[PDB]
Parts: sequence; structure tokens; C-alpha cells
Amino acid sequence: SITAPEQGTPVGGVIAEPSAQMSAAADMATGKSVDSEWE
Amino acid sequence: SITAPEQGTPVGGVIAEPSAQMSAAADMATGKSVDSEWEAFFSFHTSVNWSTSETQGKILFKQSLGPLLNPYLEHLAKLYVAWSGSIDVRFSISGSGVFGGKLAAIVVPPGVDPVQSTSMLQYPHVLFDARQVEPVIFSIPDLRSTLYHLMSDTDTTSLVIMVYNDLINPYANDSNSSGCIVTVETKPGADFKFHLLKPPGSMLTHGSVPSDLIPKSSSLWIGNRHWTDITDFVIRPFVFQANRHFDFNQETAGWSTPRYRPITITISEKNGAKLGIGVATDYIVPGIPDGWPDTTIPEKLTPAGDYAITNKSGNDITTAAGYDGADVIVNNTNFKGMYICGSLQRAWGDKKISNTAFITTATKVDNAIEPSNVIDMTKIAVYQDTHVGKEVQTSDDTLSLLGYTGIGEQAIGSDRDRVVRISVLPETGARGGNHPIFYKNSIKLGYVIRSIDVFNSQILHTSRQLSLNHYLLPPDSFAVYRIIDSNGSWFDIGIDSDGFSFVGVSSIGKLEFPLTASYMGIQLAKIRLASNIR
Amino acid sequence: SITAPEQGTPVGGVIAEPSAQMSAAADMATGKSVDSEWEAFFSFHTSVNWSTSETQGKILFKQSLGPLLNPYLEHLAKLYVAWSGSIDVRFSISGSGVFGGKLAAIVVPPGVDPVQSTSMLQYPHVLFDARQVEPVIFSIPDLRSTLYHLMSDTDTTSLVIMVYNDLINPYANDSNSSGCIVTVETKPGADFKFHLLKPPGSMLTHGSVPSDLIPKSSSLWIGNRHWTDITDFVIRPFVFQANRHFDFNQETAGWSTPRYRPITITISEKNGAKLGIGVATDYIVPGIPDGWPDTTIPEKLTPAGDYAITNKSGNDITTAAGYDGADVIVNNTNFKGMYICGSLQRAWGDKKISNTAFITTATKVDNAIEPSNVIDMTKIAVYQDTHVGKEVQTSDDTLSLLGYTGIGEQAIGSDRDRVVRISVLPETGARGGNHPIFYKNSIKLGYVIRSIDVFNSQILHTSRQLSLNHYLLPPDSFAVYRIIDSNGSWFDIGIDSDGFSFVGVSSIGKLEFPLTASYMGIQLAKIRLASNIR
Amino acid sequence: AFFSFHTSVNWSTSETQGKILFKQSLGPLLNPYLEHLAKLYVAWSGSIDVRFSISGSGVFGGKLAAIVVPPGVDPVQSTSMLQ
Ligand SMILES: [K+]
Ligand SMILES: [K+]
Repeated sequence: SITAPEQGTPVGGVIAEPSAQMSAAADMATGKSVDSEWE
Repeated sequence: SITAPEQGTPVGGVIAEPSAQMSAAADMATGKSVDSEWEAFFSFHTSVNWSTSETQGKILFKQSLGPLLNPYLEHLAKLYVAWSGSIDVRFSISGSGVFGGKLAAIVVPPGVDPVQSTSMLQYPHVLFDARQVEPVIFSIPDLRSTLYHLMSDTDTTSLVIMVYNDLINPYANDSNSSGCIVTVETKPGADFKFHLLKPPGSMLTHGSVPSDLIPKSSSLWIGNRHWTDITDFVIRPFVFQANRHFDFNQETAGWSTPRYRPITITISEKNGAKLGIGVATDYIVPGIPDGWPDTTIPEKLTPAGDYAITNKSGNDITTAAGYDGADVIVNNTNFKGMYICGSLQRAWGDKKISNTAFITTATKVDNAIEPSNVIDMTKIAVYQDTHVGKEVQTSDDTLSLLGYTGIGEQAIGSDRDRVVRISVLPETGARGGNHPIFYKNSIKLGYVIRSIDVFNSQILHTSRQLSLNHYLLPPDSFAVYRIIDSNGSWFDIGIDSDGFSFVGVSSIGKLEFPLTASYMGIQLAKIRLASNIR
Repeated sequence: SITAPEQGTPVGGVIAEPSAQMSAAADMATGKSVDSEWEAFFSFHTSVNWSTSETQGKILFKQSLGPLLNPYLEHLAKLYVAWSGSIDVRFSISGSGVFGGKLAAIVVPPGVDPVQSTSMLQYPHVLFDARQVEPVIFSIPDLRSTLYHLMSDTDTTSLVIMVYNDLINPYANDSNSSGCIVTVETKPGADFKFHLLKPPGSMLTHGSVPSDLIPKSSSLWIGNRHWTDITDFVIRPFVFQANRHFDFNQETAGWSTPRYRPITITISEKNGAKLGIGVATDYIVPGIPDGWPDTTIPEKLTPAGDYAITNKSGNDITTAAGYDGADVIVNNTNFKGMYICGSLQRAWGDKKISNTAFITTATKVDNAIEPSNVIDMTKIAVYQDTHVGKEVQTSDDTLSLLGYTGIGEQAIGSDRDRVVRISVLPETGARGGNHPIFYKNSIKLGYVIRSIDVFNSQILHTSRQLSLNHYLLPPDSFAVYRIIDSNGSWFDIGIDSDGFSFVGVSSIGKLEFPLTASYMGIQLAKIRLASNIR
Repeated sequence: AFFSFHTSVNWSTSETQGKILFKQSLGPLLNPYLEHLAKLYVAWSGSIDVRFSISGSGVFGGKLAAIVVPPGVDPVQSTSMLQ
């Protein structure tokens, strides 16, 4: 009955998958900090 | 000495070689699992309506086996001579647990002409209900006498859906049929395999599907009989046209082609003849020009003078309020049911610049004409003054269909007896619960500013593509297209092999004409189409 | 409930199931044990001749990486969007053993455009001799800045052969000249994957690939200035047109549309005014009727009466021998440079036969007209004898382009002083060695039955598609379509973003016109277009 | 770590088999928090999640269909996308 703030049925990426080998590629080109750069 | 289809000594990309580490990064971008994606999901094929009226022993769906049931295969069948194997066809009913009505499903062996009869259920039938949750599959097998089929074979397994319990819904009406639609989807199946590769050239390229038979808008649309735009759809239980009415066999009873070009003819006279027997200069049928129209005169008449119309049978009137302010209209004219072509009216050594023409089919007798509708090389008719004194003229001419004369009339293409056919008139009646239609198209009138309403069987663009491209359809099905007026309403249209449009509603009325069109799929002919109005 | 791209409860074939014992029998007949054969057998792509006259530093072969180097891949790319990985390019050669000569091979990186000079050899190169026996491979890697490519990517790796050391026939004199050949084949490689499956019938966002601008056959061809069929091509250094010249930005500077319909207008003549100023009724630009032509009167003149010609003081022709035998046809007529316009000419009271019309763009001066090669709402001009009697008429009208009356002139469109722009005259000179072309059309004439020529920048269908369908063409590039007559004489046409065609030869001559047009691809305007003539 | 409202539609009765109810290319604009932060960056990378809720608690029949079209295409208002 209730649906909570983060409650749903994950079917997800139908054709693909939100990979992780890729996001770190964007990271290494631009560098990072702990989710903030104005500190 | 010999070298095989792969042999050859390698040296490799000299500055660098192909790095698999690179190509993996491409697969890292996508979710590239494996090629041949089409073997791992479903594809839309069509969608069939199922109204209240579909009494049982009446079919919805019927498709033989083959690759054409999944276009990804249809694109690859051009590379392989032969194929073999199964095919899975998904099913799914609209109406989410709301409706009733079981629905059968039969695979038949090859070599049959199925029938809308319950005897088809004297056979192993699977049933499923309109309260279906999970869609349904029905893996078709490939039953055959030969090791591998070809692309041309037809004697194959074939699936059918037929009704087993008529539905129930209190949420529909006799006119519209919004509701049940039976989506069908396909997938090749595990054992499916092409066979016997071929080089391109050959790439035969047949299997053309109806997808461009109509544009996706109105402003491109024009009737085949007359050049003006469409503004309305008209129903009539019968239907008839021959001039440009083309069928999927890429032929007709029509002397004409689907191009609104002018008409070149070399009329000839002796002394003072206004009228003469126009003769061909371009044609496809001997004697008859291309683009030549189809409507006879109503009656015998001696074309000899000017326009004249009279209200009340007691007057003569030359203005709008007198036109509308009229008991009736009489048309005491001598070229009544005629046309208004342009008539460049050339000749050798003939000044006295071109005048306007007036043309129909009719049989000419020495000063007059009479309606004949069986057109031949003699029935052509003209009434342009080419300035002929006492000598043969040899007047070449060109003519472009441009208007009408028969004021008092209120439509064209409604009296079949006046329609010009060579010998045969294509014609249909209602089918399933669907009915024919015409496409209305306003037209000029001549002396009076008003217009009048034509009936048309075919958009030109429809009739052009049939002239050329070998589209595929069985004899007893449509090539359904959809229509959406700009009020959000909609209705569907079917197209038989003959070319006659068909519809499923009882009425249309007024509608937001700036509308669109799209292609849903194929539908068996003998079923009421879908609709939703207001 | 929530069903996935494959989810569905199975039931199986009801009478049978796919018997995998069967399908092996198909694999038993054929050699079908493996899919994707094209990854393991070479394929012709082209062939080359190499002779003693071809000196050192010449470039024989030059092809860029892509799928098109193996037409199987050219056929499968239509499903997909992207590609990544390498290609193999087999080289095979057979020389006598007495011959010599060494022949190079270079993969070059992207971004470059090679040059027929030895400085290209100041770079890693692999050689091989005409005595070579076993074929050679030269895997072409993919050296790219992106994770993958689309199909519209030319900035790729590429390959070249070049004549390192020339060919030697010791027995041959220096006068006679022999030469071996070189055959090339390809294969996709191993790391060569496509990507990013396309859902048909999608519309790629940057635009589709132009392969329908020109209809293949001829009979579908008509020009963008007059409806008559093409018959021949015409070269000019300069070209220009605005009436229907639509670029790949789907716009123009014109006023008209790609439909040869009639032209409704209204006209408000008073006293005996044969002429007037017709006003707009249907358009896309305010105050200009759609489909209106683009050509001024050559000179000022007084529209008065009927035709007039001469034979230099003054023996008027009234036949063919005088005309075709005449020297000049000076055309003393007083309505010279106008079209002919079939002329319905309705109104209240004009119970007449709708005399014929003549038009141009020009300013009236109280009885007559002055040329003006810019259209406004005013330049529109008429001469059609509306049967006026100081009983102000206000006739509605509708016309049709048929011929022309400026007898003896050159073909229309070769005089920008006359042509009717608004503000901008679209135009090109040449680009590279490739020259423009008009398309010719025979157009009709009024008095003498002969016909004059027209110039057309574009086929109509070439212009219709650009009104609608957003395409890709980098402005430095061409869309290359290939022509073949009945004999076999071919030449390639180029088409620019603007729309003006181009060709890579100074003349054509005569050819069996039932010709066709085929697609080849994109090519850079900085390069000449090919031609095999006679 | 939660879901954020974006918009709302009206899948009324007069809509048919092939219409589109929603179509948005990827970006921060699918969440009004992220859009307020895209002003502080010139870049992004990664998936976004979505959630729907239809208001037919158990009544309204009828279903929808979703597609993840790739980058480069520009989908159309027909059924063909369901191939
Ligand atoms: K004449
Ligand atoms: K009149």
C-alpha cells in the first residue's frame, strides 16, 4: 500500500547497465575530491 | 602457390596494432553483451482490435511462418538464400483484468486455407482469457518435408487466433470501438538459422511493406481525381473509381497515371467546328490521353454559346444573393456537365490568341454530343474556338484539368452510371463490419464563385507508390493506417489490395482537420477497425 | 504486472515443438556450423592497374577505415549506429619473376590528406615486390580520439599504396608500355564490433543520410522551374535560382513550394483594363502567390494585341520552313516575355469563355510595364482580357504555367539581370575542378509549335525532400550520386549543402536518356568527380 | 538518496497506441536539485533513476511501454520504436 520515499520496483537499465569501470574513467581525467571543490 | 579465402602473410598495422584493451572500452561505454541482439527480445508486429461484435468462429490473427515476422531477420534474409527453424510470437490483451472473453490459439500444419468456422476448433486448441496477467508465447515450430526452406516458400506452418467466448464490456458504444487490442510480438527462437550465404548483387529487394502509402500530414494529401487538397472523409457503402485506382498488383482499369500534368492533343477541324475529337499525343492506352478525366455529360446537348443559369425557372441572375436566394437552379446552358481546362491553343500561322476549352467524354453526332461512358478513341470531346475559317487547322493543344461547369449539381463521383470506365468499374461494398469511404476534395465551378464537392477513392500519393513498388499483402487483409484529428480523437483506416480505403465507424462528422497519420500494422480484412471520437 | 523484453509464460507448440534433431539436418546439408561468415573470408573492394608510365611517388590506392570496405558490413550498419575496431585489407599481385619494382604501403593517421610525393615516404613504410607470391594483409588499426565512432565519421585512419620504385619490363622498349595489376580485398578483422542498436524507423537527430534526393529512374524527374521532364544536362560556370532552391537547412530565399498546382489570385480591373495587378491568395510569403514563376520581361513593352514575328523586314513565318529556315525570329510581338496561364477568370456577370492570360514581374506605368528583377506585392502582372466594361469587375482567377512567349531568346535562366530574386540570389561558381550544372527542360511556346529550352537548378524531388527531411552534409563535402545511361557511359554528380549540383567534367555530349541514378557516398568538394564517357 | 518530483501528465482516454507521454534526454534537468547545481559545473557523468505512480489504484485498465533509446537518434510518435 504505502510507498516510501525510495520505494519502487527496479527493472533498471533495459539495454545496458550503469557500469563502474567507466565512471572512474571520467574521474581520472578530471580529478576529484570528497564531493566538493569549494573547500 | 594456392591461397585460400583467408590465407595471406601478415605484417600488421605498422605504426600500431589493434589493441583489445581499446575495443573493450567501447563495450565499456555501451552494455554490449553479444551480437545478434534480436535473438534475445521481442519486436512489435501488429495490433488487432476485438470489438463486441466478433462472434466466435471468427478469426483475428493469421500469419504464416517466416522471417518477415521480425524485421531484423527481414534485413538479413537478403544475405542468405535459405532459412530454417522456429519462431516465438508473443501475445498480450488490452483491458487489464477488466474484461471477459477467452481466445483460442491454433497452429495448423502446412497446406491449408483456414476457415472462420468452429470446425477449426475440432483440433487441439489452446485458450487464454482476457484477464491475462503474464503475456503468452506460442512457440511456432517449422514443420516441413524438405531439409531447408527458401525465402519464397509459403507452404509452412501458420498460427491463428480465433474467438472462443465473445467479450464483455459495458464501457463501449455501437459507433466507436475503443478498447480491446491484441498486440502481437515475435522473436526468432533458438533453433532459427539462416542458410546458404549469397553475395550482394544479388540483393533482390522484394518484401516492400506498407509504410509510405500515406504521408504523416494532411497538407500533402490530394485526391487522385482532382488536384485540390482534402478537407473531409466521406462514407458510402459502395465505392467506385477507375481513372487512377491502383491495386497492389500494380495495375488498374485506368487509362491514366498518377501525375497531374496537362494533356496534349492535336485537334483538327474543317470549317468552323468548335468541337472535335481530341486525339492522343501521350498515352499508356492507345487512343486515350493520360490524365484524362471520367465524368460524362448528363444529357444530349448542342454546345453553341455562353454560360446561363436561371433561378425559379422564371428569371436570370448574376449575383450571390440571387444565387443563394433561389428556389432552385436550372442551368439553361449548352455545355453543362463539362470542364474548364486551360488550352494554350497553338497552331501554325494562327494569331487570335488562345481561348478556354471544355471537355468530356461523349459520342459526337454531327453537331452535338450524347453521354457514353465506355471510352474509346472516338468519345473524346472539346469545345474550344481555335479560330477555324474554311480550312483544316492542325491545331496542337495542351490542356490541364482546372474546373467544372455543371452548376446545380452538388457532388461528383456519386452517380456511377455517369462514370467513365473502359469496360470494367472497380467497386466494393461493406466488409466485416467495415465500410468504404471517399476523400472529399473541393473543386472550381466556372462562371460562379462557389465550389462543389468531389468524391475520391485514393490519395494520389497512395496511388503513385502502388504504381511502382511491389507492396505485400494477402487478399483478405488491410495495410492499416491511423488518423488523429487535432482534437485528440482518432480513427483507423484500412487499405485492401484493390486500393479502396475502408473504415470501421458509422460516422465522422466535423473534426479538427490539421491532422496526422501513422502505421500500426496489418489487420485481417473481415474485422471492425478501431476508433474514438470526441 | 511488470513485464520485461523477454518475459512471458511459455506454452510451446501445441502439436509439436522445435525438434533440434531436425535443424542439424539443415546444417548437415550445408556447411552451416558458424554464423558471421564475413569475419572469416575476404571480399573484393576494388582493383588497380600499375604500369611503367605511372612514375615514382604516385598514389594508387587510398581508402579510409570504415564499415563500407566490406559490403556485408555496409548492409548491417543500417541496423546500428556505431562501430569500433580494425579492418584487414588483403593485397595480391602476380608479376612475371623477370619484372622488378618495389611497392610501398603506409597506414597514415587521421586528420591528414595524403600527397603524391616522396615526402610521404619520410615515414614508416612497408615495401613489397612485384615478384611477391603470397598475398599480404596490412591490418588497419583504429586510431581514434573517442571511445567509438558513428557512421558519419570520416576523420579516421587510412591506407595508401605508392610506387616506391617503378616497374621494369627489361624486354620492353620504352615506347610500348606494359603493366601488372593489383587486386584488393578486405575482411572485418577481429576487434570489429558495431554498437548502439537503432530502433527503426528512427530519425537520426543530426539528420539522415541523403540517398533519396534523386529518384533512380528518369521518368520521375522534373525540374524546379517548369514541370516538363528532364532530357539533358547543361554545364555553366555560374548557376543561380531562388524559386524552389531548398538547401539542407530546409529553407531558401524564394517564395514558392515544390508543387505545380494552379495559382489562385484576384484582380480588380475597372474600365477596359486587360491587365491589372494580381494579389496573393495562397502563399508562404505575404503578397506573393505560391508557385509563381521567376522571370522578368526582357524590356519595357505595351501589352496590346496578338502575336508578331518577322524574318528581318519583314516576311512573317506562318509555317515550319520559314521558321526553321529563318535567320532571326526577332519577335515584334507586344506581350513578349510572359507565360500563358490557362485562365479560369470567373466573376459575376462575365458570361464569357474565359480568355487566356499572360504574366510577369514588373511595375505598371499606367498602360505598360517596366522590367524589375525583384518581386514585391506589386510587381505581379497580368494580361488576360477579363471582359471589362467600366462596370468594375473584381474577378477571381486561377492559372497554370504552360509555355513561354519570348521567342528566339536563349534558354531561360541564363540571365541574372532578368531572374526574380527577392533580396538574395542563391548562387555558386565552381569548386575545385568540379563544375556546376543546370538541368534542361523543354518548355512550350505559344504561336510557333516548336519548343524552347529551360534551365533548372534541381529536380523537383531533390527539392521536395529538402523542404522536409533534415540531412547531414558538411559544407565542404558532396552527396555523390552516380549516373548510368542505357549504354554504360557514367559520370558522378555532386550536390552541395546549398543544393546546387556539381560535376567533374567539362562536357557530356549525347546519351541514351532512359538513364538511372545510384548512391555512392560522401566525397569532399576539394576533389574532382569521376566520369567514364564513351 | 531519495526521489524528487519532476512533472505530471494526463494520460486521458483520447490517447492511443503510439502517442508519447514523456520524453526527456538525459541531464541534470530531470531533478530540480541538480539543475540548481549544474550552474556550478560544466560536466556530469552517470545514470539517473526515475519513478512513476499512476493514480489508478486498482481501477484504470491500460498499460504503457518504455524504451531507452540510444544517443544520436530522435524518436518518433509511432509503434515502430517497439521493434
Ligand atoms: K494561337
Ligand atoms: K468568365
